[PDB]
Amino acid sequence: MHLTPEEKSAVTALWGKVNVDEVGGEALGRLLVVYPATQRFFESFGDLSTPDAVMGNPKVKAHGKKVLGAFSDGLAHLDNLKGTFATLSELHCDKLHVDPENFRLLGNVLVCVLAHHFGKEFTPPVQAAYQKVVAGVANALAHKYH
Amino acid sequence: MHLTPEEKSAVTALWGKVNVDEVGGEALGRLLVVYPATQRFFESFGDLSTPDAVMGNPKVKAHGKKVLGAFSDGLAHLDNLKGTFATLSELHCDKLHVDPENFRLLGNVLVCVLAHHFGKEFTPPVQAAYQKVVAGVANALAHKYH
Amino acid sequence: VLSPADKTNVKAAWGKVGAHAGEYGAEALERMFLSFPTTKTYFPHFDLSHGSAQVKGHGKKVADALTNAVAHVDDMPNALSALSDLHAHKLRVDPVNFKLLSHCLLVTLAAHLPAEFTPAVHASLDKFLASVSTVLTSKYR
Amino acid sequence: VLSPADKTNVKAAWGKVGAHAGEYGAEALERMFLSFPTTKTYFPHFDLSHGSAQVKGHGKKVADALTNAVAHVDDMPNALSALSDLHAHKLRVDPVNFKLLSHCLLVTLAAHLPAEFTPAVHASLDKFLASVSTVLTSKYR
Ligand code: HEM
Ligand code: HEM
Ligand code: HEM
Ligand code: HEM
Repeated sequence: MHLTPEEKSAVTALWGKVNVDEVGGEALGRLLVVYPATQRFFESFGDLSTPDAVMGNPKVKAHGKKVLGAFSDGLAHLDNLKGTFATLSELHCDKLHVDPENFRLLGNVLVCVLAHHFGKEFTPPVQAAYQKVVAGVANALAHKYH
Repeated sequence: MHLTPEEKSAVTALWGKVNVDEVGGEALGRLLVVYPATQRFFESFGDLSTPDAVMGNPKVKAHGKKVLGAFSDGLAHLDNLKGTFATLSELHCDKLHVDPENFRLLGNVLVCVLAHHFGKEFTPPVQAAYQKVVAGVANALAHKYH
Repeated sequence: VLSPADKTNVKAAWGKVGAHAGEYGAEALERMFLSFPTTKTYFPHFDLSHGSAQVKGHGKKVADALTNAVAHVDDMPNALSALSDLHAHKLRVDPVNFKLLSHCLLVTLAAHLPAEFTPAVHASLDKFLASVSTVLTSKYR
Repeated sequence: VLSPADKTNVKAAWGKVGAHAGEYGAEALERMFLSFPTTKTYFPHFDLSHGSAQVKGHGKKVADALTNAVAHVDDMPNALSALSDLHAHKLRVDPVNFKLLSHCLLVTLAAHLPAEFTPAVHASLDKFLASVSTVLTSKYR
């Protein structure tokens, strides 16, 4: 990655204070809400009718944890995200058929969630480092598509 | 840039038939015509008011050559596009201030010109290989932007 | 949007396409699938092999759809309303794929109309395709 | 395509921005420049250094343009006409760049209006900014 030691330090120290239960559920919820198109993949979740249906959906919130969970690993192996996300990449491609374009969406929604939750701590520079990470993850997930 | 042996060959066989003087003039010329916004970079080229003014402009043809030549080098180092283009990359960023998005445009136009010149010879797969290369060259020219 | 000049260009060039439109449509899809494989995520229920009848058949549908937009060049939004809904609300196809398919149409024509595929026709056709795409994704998100 | 409900959320969120529009204006540029450095290609004549007057003064202008679009949420094409010519014809800023400032506008609001940055409000501001981008990139070629 184009992550500087000081950048890595950056990302690391922040994640460490993240509440996976709340951020995970929120990043996914907000994806379904801000970009309604994506709902086409979570039909089995049920009632996605309204903002409130979405934010309260426990299938939603739980899934959002699975997801941040995988993110957390990526951060543990920033030198090999491709290696780290190959299977999950194959899956998203071969099983789910998700246009990798959506990875970008989710990536941007997470940054807004972190800014939401951290406020003043989520500085321009810090933002900058996470932009590289979400991009890297996106990229890594998109990699086994064929 | 997952360039396989065969794509590699594919790419190289055909580039062997290209008349760079020619294709380069066409390619840069068609870029200034199809996407007029790019003309902001060539205010020194004189008249670019109509397709004839552009396509027959001797400065565009001259420049078109320079460009395809650089391109040619790249094809000679498909394994080191970043290194090959590091200096062109700093230039376009630091001296020219060219949004790297423009590289994608030239790349696509360039592919139309190959199709145009090669017709039937420009098959889907050959097209496939060339899209990788141009993508690769655009990424390579974008790499030193800061 | 589309200037009188642009419309003549499009009318003329698509004019030359004529009877091959269908076959150019199929070829365009094939090029799409090969050059940008992410696009196939939309067609998991299709046979994407070389010569696939679904593709050939699909190419025709697209071709027709374009002829119809050419024919109603002054009222695309309404002429394509239906397809606009299908794509934006049912298929829910991300806008970028539209730029990919257009690119591939232009290549196909280019490969097929040496004579007609001039800079000015190229610019026109580009603009045109941009227009169709814009209609097809107006109601998307 | 804003719903009366979007127009309302927008109205409320921005109402809270109040006297901080400039500061937010400036912060979003700063984040953009830092997070997406190619966007700097368009401001070679600026001091883009932390807390520059230029960037500061510029944050204000942008914030004002937004306030102004809020006000005329119903007549955007017309209120933003002038800004539309500048961006799409004079500056000739590539469209992608619009999605990068929007993203940063949202990031800043999120960090400064935690109470208000609800999912619904979030979606509403996203559509608004997308809308503003469309008007501004309207006549781009
Ligand atoms: C970088 C972003 C993403 C990451 C890290 C990620 C990760 C995951 C993980 C860990 C699973 C668990 C499934 C299993 O273990 O069997 C999963 C499933 C899934 N993903 Fe993603 N995902 C991402 C983006 C997306 C996006 C943007 C979409 C669609 C808009 C999507 C669609 C799905 C679906 C539909 C499932 C299965 C849900 C179910 O089982 O009901 N993913 N993903
Ligand atoms: C394959 C992509 C490209 C390659 C390989 C390339 C290559 C070159 C080369 C070799 C030069 C001359 C270097 C020098 O003068 O020291 C040059 C100059 C320049 N390039 Fe590019 N270029 C590419 C794309 C573009 C694009 C898309 C634009 C703008 C839309 C652009 C804008 C310029 C400008 C404005 C100059 C200076 C011309 C002058 O005023 O003399 N380049 N490029
Ligand atoms: C020039 C732009 C496009 C045109 C004119 C077009 C036209 C059409 C037409 C005429 C149909 C047939 C629907 C019917 O009447 O039964 C269709 C269906 C469809 N289109 Fe498009 N389309 C365009 C772009 C795209 C893109 C970019 C994608 C995805 C990458 C796409 C994916 C689909 C799918 C998945 C279907 C339905 C498949 C099925 O039959 O099961 N289209 N389109
Ligand atoms: C929400 C979207 C945007 C809004 C509301 C906006 C608004 C404005 C305003 C109000 C001005 C001031 C012009 C004057 O002095 O009359 C301006 C100028 C300018 N804009 Fe934007 N803009 C937007 C997006 C962008 C983007 C994405 C870029 C580049 C990536 C950009 C680049 C510029 C530049 C380079 C100038 C000229 C700076 C100068 O010479 O002072 N704008 N814009």
